[PDB]
Amino acid sequence: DSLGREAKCYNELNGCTKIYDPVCGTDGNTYPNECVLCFENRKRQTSILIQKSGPC
Amino acid sequence: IVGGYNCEENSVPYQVSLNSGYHFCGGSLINEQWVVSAGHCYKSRIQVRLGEHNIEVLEGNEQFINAAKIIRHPQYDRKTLNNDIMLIKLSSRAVINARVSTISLPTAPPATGTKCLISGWGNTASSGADYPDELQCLDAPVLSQAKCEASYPGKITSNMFCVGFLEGGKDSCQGDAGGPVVCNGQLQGVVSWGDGCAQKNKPGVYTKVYNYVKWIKNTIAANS
Repeated sequence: DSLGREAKCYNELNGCTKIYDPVCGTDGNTYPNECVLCFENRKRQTSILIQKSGPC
Repeated sequence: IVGGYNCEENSVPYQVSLNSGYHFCGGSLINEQWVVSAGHCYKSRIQVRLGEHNIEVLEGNEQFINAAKIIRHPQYDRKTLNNDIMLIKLSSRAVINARVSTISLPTAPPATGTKCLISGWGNTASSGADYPDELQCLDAPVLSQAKCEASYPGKITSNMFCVGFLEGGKDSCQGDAGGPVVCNGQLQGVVSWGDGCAQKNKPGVYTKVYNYVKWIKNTIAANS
C-alpha cells in the first residue's frame, strides 16, 4: 500500500536528544524528532507510525 | 525552554541558531569565525544565523552566514551521546557589535550550585508543541553529580552534567540542543539531552565544555 515506517530508538538510555528534526506521525501529529515518538509509543502504549519525514 | 522568560535586549549576544531551511538547534559564538553546538545537530549543510531575538520578525541586525566547515567530534557516539559536541567554522567572520559577540570558554569545570543562564528557541511546553517567536532565557543552577547520576543511572559519562531543578517545571527542550549554558561569563555547557523536558527528577543534561577546551582550540587552529 502506502504505509508508515515504524519509529525506533538508538539511545539505550532514559532520554532523547534535544534536536528539532520533526517527523510526521500517522496520527497527523508532528513529533519534534523520532526518538520522542518512540518514547510516547512506549509511555502511552500506542503505535504511531512515521508517515514521512518533516512536519505534517 | 520551559518555564523561562523573554531574554532582554542584547542579553545573550553569543547566541546563534543553526538552520537547514528551518531552525533546528542553537549554538554559541566562541570566536569571530567559530560556533560550538552538539554533535547530534550535525547536518551536511548548515546556515548559521547570528544576532537574532525575534526569529520570525527581522529587527535589522541579523547576520546570515553559511557554515564553511562542519566538524562533529571524532568520537561522537550516536547511541550514548558521549562527546555530543561540534564545531562550525563560519564562511566569513561575524561583525562584532552589541548584539553579536563571542563568549569565553570555561577556565574550570562546572561547580555545583553555580547559577547559569540557558537560552534558545526550543519548545516552551512540557506537553505538546509550543515553539516561541521570542528568544527564551532560563536561570538555573548546576546540580550536584550525586543528584545528576541518581537522576540518570548508568548513562552519565564524565563528559556530562545536569543543570536545573529536581522538582521539575523548568528545563531546556527540543530545539534547544546546541544552545548555551553560560555560568559567570563562561560557556560551561551545551544543551544535549534529557528524559522529556521539565519532568520531576529528570533535569537537562549538558555537555561539559571544559573537557573539550583543549580540543576546541587545537581543532580550530588546524583549520584557520
